[PDB]
Amino acid sequence: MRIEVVNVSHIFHRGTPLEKKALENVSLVINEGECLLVAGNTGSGKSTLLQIVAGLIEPTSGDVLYDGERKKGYEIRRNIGIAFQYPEDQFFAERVFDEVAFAVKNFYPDRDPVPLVKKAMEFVGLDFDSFKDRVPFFLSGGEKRRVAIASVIVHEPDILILDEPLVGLDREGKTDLLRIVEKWKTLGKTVILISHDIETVINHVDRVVVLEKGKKVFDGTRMEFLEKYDPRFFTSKMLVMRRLVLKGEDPFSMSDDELLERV
Amino acid sequence: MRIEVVNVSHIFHRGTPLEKKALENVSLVINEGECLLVAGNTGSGKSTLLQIVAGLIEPTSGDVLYDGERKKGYEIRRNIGIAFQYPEDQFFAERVFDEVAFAVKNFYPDRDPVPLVKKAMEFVGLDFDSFKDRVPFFLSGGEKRRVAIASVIVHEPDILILDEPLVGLDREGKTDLLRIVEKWKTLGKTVILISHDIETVINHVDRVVVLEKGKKVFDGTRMEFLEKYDPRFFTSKMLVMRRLVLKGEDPFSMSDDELLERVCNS
Amino acid sequence: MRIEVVNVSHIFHRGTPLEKKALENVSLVINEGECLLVAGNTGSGKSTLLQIVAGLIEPTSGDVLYDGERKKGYEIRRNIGIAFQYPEDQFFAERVFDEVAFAVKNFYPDRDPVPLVKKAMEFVGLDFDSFKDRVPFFLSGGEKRRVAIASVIVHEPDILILDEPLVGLDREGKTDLLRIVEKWKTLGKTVILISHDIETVINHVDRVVVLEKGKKVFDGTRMEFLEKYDPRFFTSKMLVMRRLVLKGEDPFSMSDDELLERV
Amino acid sequence: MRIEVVNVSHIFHRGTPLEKKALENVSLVINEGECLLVAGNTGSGKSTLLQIVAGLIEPTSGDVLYDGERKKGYEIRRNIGIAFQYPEDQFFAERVFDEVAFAVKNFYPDRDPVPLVKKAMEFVGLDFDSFKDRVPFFLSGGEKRRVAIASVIVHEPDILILDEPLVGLDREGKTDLLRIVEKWKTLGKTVILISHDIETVINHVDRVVVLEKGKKVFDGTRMEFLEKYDPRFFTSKMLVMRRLVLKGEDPFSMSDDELLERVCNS
Amino acid sequence: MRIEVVNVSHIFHRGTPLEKKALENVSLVINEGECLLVAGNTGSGKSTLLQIVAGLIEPTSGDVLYDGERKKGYEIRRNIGIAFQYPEDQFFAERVFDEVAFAVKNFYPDRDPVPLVKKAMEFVGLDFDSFKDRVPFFLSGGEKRRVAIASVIVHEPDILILDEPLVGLDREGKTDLLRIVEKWKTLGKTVILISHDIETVINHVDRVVVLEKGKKVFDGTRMEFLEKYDPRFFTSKMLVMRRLVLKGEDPFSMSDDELLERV
Amino acid sequence: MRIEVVNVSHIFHRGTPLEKKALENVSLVINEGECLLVAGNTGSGKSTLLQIVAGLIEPTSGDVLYDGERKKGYEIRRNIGIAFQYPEDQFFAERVFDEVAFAVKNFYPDRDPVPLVKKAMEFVGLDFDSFKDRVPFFLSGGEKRRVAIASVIVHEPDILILDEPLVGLDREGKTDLLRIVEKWKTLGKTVILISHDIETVINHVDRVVVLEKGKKVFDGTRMEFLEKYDPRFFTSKMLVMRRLVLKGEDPFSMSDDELLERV
Amino acid sequence: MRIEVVNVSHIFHRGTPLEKKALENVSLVINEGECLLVAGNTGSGKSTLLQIVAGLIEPTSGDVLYDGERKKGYEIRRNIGIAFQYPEDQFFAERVFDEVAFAVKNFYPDRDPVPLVKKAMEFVGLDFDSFKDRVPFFLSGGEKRRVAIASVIVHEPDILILDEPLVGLDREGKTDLLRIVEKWKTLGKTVILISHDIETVINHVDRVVVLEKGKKVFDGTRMEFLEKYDPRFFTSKMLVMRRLVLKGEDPFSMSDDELLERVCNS
Repeated sequence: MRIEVVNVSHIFHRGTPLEKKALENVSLVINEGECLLVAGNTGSGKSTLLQIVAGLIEPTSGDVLYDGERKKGYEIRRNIGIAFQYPEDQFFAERVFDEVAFAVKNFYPDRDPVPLVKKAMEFVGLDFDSFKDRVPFFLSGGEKRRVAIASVIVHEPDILILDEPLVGLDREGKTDLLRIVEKWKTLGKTVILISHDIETVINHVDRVVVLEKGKKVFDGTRMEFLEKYDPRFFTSKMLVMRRLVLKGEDPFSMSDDELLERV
Repeated sequence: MRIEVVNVSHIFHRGTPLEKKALENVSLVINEGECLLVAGNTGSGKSTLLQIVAGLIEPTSGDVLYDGERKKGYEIRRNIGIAFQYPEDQFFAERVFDEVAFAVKNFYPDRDPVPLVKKAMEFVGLDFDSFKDRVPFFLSGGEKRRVAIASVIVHEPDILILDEPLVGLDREGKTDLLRIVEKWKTLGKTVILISHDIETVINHVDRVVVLEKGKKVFDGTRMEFLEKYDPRFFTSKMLVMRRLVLKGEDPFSMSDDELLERVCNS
Repeated sequence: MRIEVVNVSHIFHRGTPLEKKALENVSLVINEGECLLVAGNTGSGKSTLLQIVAGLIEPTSGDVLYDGERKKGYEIRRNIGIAFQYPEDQFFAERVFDEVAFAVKNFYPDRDPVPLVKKAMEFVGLDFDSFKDRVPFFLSGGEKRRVAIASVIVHEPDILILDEPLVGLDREGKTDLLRIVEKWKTLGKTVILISHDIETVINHVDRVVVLEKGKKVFDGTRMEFLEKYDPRFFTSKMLVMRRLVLKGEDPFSMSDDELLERV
Repeated sequence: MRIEVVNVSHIFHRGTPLEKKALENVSLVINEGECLLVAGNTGSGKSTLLQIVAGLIEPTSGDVLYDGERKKGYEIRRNIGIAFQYPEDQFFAERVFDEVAFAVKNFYPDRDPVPLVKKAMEFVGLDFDSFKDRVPFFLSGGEKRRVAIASVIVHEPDILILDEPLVGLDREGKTDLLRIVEKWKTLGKTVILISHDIETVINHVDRVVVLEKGKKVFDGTRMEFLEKYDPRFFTSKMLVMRRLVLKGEDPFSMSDDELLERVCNS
Repeated sequence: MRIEVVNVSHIFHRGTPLEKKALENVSLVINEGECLLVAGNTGSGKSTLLQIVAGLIEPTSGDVLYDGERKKGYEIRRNIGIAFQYPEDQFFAERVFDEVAFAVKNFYPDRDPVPLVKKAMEFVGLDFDSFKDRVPFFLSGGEKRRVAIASVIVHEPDILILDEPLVGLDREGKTDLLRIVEKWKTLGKTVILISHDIETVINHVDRVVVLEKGKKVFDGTRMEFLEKYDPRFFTSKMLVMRRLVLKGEDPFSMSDDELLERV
Repeated sequence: MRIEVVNVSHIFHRGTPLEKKALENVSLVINEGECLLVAGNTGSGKSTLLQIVAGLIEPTSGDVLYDGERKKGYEIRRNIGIAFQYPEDQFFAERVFDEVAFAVKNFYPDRDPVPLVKKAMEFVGLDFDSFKDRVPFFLSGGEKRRVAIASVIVHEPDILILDEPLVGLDREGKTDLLRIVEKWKTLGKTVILISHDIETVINHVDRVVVLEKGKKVFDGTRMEFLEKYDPRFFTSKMLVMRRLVLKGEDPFSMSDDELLERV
Repeated sequence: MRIEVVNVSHIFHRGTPLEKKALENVSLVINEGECLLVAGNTGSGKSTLLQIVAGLIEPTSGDVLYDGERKKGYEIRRNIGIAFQYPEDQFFAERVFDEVAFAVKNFYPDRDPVPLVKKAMEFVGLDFDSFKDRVPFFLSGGEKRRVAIASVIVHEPDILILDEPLVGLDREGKTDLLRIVEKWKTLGKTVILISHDIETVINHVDRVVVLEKGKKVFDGTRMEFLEKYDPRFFTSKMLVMRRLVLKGEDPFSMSDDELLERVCNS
């Protein structure tokens, strides 16, 4: 599903004394099968933006086009998978099977859940018979995170939207979660993420958009990002990737031999 | 629309102890497309003059000709969009669209106001979709001023009059205001600005008229103004610009430092 | 202009924590040339209602039809004359002429104001040459009130809307103001009023609508009103008019011989 | 404090075309403790009279004696608490305590205002703890009026003057207002009410003075008033009360139906 | 009266969803008889600050000390004269005398107003008998402005506080108004002002405080101000005064011979 | 602990546009060891009231006295046990022991939890070794409810406050929960409850207070309540208990022989 | 307070299919004043270990000695302030003062909590007067975290344990958090940090302990850690720091570029 944000503004509680501006005149396109990072500081409004693309928020101004068509939230919702941070903390079910199955039973009650579940559990690396009857709460932290992700791809959305999927995760969790994201991209599906951890995620993304106080201030590929975006708050290794990039090579292929201070 | 003011005088509250002669024998020509600044002290008659030109006040004596013809005010109101000071104080509407759209409905009672509304908003630098459902009360100072201008020009009068358009606005407000003035001019239409303070609008006009106690004391170009008008109340920057309008050198735009370096290398 | 309110609700600041309900499911019709009193206690929402009919407020739900057509505020505004209490306190002008002329110069800049002004001043009982150059502020209280009214009928609306025109007025003021209202009705134009002083105004009205906590609870003629509405807060003479009415006579014709305790 | 008004006249804007004689040769006595209603049309001079009595306006001619003595206004201001119409429109404070407390600090600059503030609030029926940190802007119409009264009487003047105290208030507002008047009277202190409409305050006063175009035309008791004053503008209820003040029968309180049954069983 | 602001913060509507931060940890002292300019952009909070010193706003945190004592608003109010912009637009009275007299009659009903009025009118340059009976509204713009100022010094506050006294004024008005301010300072009384027109007013001030998003970012003399403060938004002549100052001379004494590009 | 509410008012968001009145001038006393029902309709403010007594809300006006002393929330909090409806839905722990122990470990970290836990579990009818290691989530509905109650009496408050403890409970749950309340009263401790189910709970209470739009409108014993309070919304059997009471007998002792229509 | 952990093992949910051995035979010494980072994967047992040390969990086997003595948890709770992850989620109060003050009242039931509250607020960098009447719900993420810390240390325990103190915070939040850690250390008191990610806290500690699946696999200094611990999961920056901890050169502070230039000029 092609996504296009066209001149979107958002103001919470528009026309009241508690009116708060979140986004201003934001436009951008996400081609089917792109992985996009949306970044920015404190109150950039990026989370509002993801929620607007997800159809959870009707923006005060502008539109999101879906395959070149305008669409209400309720209309495209079945096509979106969205998770927030610590999604395990929203587990409702006593068996893994029901936790995974919830979205298809809710979104497509007239499709057989069993095969959609099997397939989501397998894609995420959870053996169907070995997990389907377990209590989600007593899964290991890794297994839980896999269940959470299975439960937002089970209905086969065109778009996977992850708001801070990495917060609270150790290096092993991150690697596995970002592995599942690679397989999603391999299917030709779209993924959109916010993550404070720009350094970990840039290796898995095609484009970066940066918001700043509700405004789009950068929109380009990951190459253009480290080459051109303000490097003020770049980590050590991002800054090494930058020099490298700053006319030269593609540091994203490289593996920690990366030290090309070889001048 | 050519405007010519012919021997206009005006008096308020005649015969009473409140009597004030606002204007005395003022004559003035304004040609299609001119950028004119009208200046002088508070109470020099400057606003009252443009209220008359606009057709809001019928003058005590003398006449305004419009394309050479005598007209009662209401006959030419349509040709002239006039914004008073703080024109935003006149809002009635709960959204930007309705306020601007209001100004369409008399002249075009059967026409769908959207296209005109959208050109007026866009003219004053207010993205249509972004502002059309904004509640005017909740806008910034500069955006309010612009919505008020939009509703003055929505029907596309030939002439725009702004009474002290810069007042109360911050830095970006002003730049946005002056951007409206530059556009109107680019279109070849007449714009008149009324301001006591010349320094911050002289760079955006072609000529300057000055009123003192109801009388015209200067009427010339901005170059003529800096050369010949009583310099006694010129700001410091005005005195530099003038210092170097003597014997030649056009001070306008140039640049600010490019101004000073060039003065007493005289 | 026929006015019809169809299932109107209004909630201020809808969808925020400071959302306040003003009207609920209010419907009513005002035929051209009717004088209508809208009554009710503290927070009935009647003032919201008048403002909704005047097009000053877009109601959250339902519609007002104008000659059987739906109309935005901006569209019918030139057709409405509305004043609030102490309208003299909003005089802006130095001469009566400009105070009266303001609405036509604003609403119909391409119509000659002079004759519209003459005619509004005469209708209200203000000699054109004797008042047109006076300072509105130093008019007598009576003359001021006449100027105020001239300034909301000058553009010849179909609808005159008076929110509490009587507050702050002495008996002489009331009589004169209600005199002007009689002449307005005589033209076949519509008038809508709220006034705490139900007893004074009922003599000048055709119908009464009562709101109560945002709801329409009465809608009928002035005869039906004293006959059928809750008489709890009826003044002495209203209550005498009621008995009289309570199968019997029309006490509105009568003049203080009215004491038909003649049993 | 005994008040006696002696041959007072007053003119605004003399010599000008705005000239208005507000008062003409008015004489009036007000004894300690009296409940007085001053009535007449808007522009009869009624407010201007009590502004003079209060010491706010120095009159054109004649004098007000206070306990028999001549005093300049500022010499007796302290003795007289006067509330203008909508006295709540004068609030400056962000809480009920501070507004009322303000009125203590001049007269008692070194005294802790709490006790007086608390008596004034309590006097006007505003539980102290309940209202002291209330933001006056957010109060009801009747409660605002009462906070404004509280700040007028906080220092305990001998005389209270209320200009049209009932205006704009609902049913319970009025009852609360009139409760203040009854208390002040129970204390034996002078209260004067200024109102064009007699019917809704006559039951709460002892006497009625009427002004017409700056002149006193009636000065008597409420019983005398219903009997002898020009009846032409009496409300219907006033006409019943009067009908039965003829040949005897005191109409006051009585009861409302207990009024009618008793009229033409005459 | 010594004024000291000690660690003042202000948050409007503290502890609600419409809580808005105005000031943070602002401290400063104003010695008796100083003229102080408070400057800053859009939403610096300077107007909140003046209102806090005036006792009109109880700040959420910190205190203002008056002669080294903490004081509620109601306690120091008689000692403050404060005007806002276009103060003539708040004239209530029919004669100049009553307009001027209002504050003393309100603040000190037991002091004779007549001499306090005479003296305020004379200080401002308004002949007592020539103006006391005039209608304030029909005074000339200059005379009006003089009346306004007379009406906030009549009660003889220790502190004069002017919020944007210069907006809407022509050069002649400015000069006269700033003349009255010189005479106030000459009495040894304190004046505090905000004015967008830093260039006009700096010639009349001793110190400048700059706020920026609720924070004090500059506090010093007028000399230190042009020498040290960010000159980004300095006018032409301020910038000339700066160079001059930037180790060198006192450009505030000088009169437009000032062009010491004499190198 | 004697509890006294003295002239309490509460207004949420006092002094802002979203200010909402909850309570007005409410006074009442609860003697140590009383069981009190607080009743009232929709927006009576009773839940605000309980929260005020619990010290969770500082009331805008008035005070709550604790043993005749005024006390901040933080000061009396260790002395209060409060639960809301469906308290099991707030279980955080993996073992019953930790769920029960939480309040004492938080409130009195320097007292041995083990015996306080044993004792709370036994009082509620939960065998220590048979439940202490179970997973609270897989307890039966009855057992869960017992755990919840154990966890708010473990620290031995003087005051037990139950906001709607009965919602969602079947007859068996109700009887058991109200059994535990009887044992609490038997200790001489205070209990305060709100419960829509006035008919079930009246049998277990000493006094009833009724709020109505923020005002106290009834305050008396359970006998006085059915005898004197508005019986409009009394259930069938309450209304039978009333007649009975209406000079006569004590229907609370009786057991469904209660049908004394025996005339 | 010296802490020594002796052969501690711990098991949850024994005998059940939910059984998990959290800890296996862990021994550890922590001396007065040490800055210790405890690391390892989620589920390595790191939090459960410090919950035991803190006295919240009685361990399955082995013992913690406190100054050499056996103590039940509740006997030493007072000595150890432990903040769990997102300790702000535990707020009950409507203002910052009450929340922090709550933590005073058990230990000092008769003492006025102000002085302690004020030191705790000030310790965590929250100006007392500025925050004491702040409604905790409305604070920023970093300020909330700090109020929660303040209420953990208000009674001044000898030992502070922070479970993942940096989580969810922005850039300035982190700097403010780490400033608390540096202060506690300057005072000579023991601080232990529990974090899976070493890179962003290693510069603020003296030693590192690593747990894997309930077992201690490393216990040494930060210098020893970079040298000797399994390097396979070291971030790039950690690999540089380590590259140059080989044969000498202390990588800590130094500076970030001052790091790289110095690596393969090896």
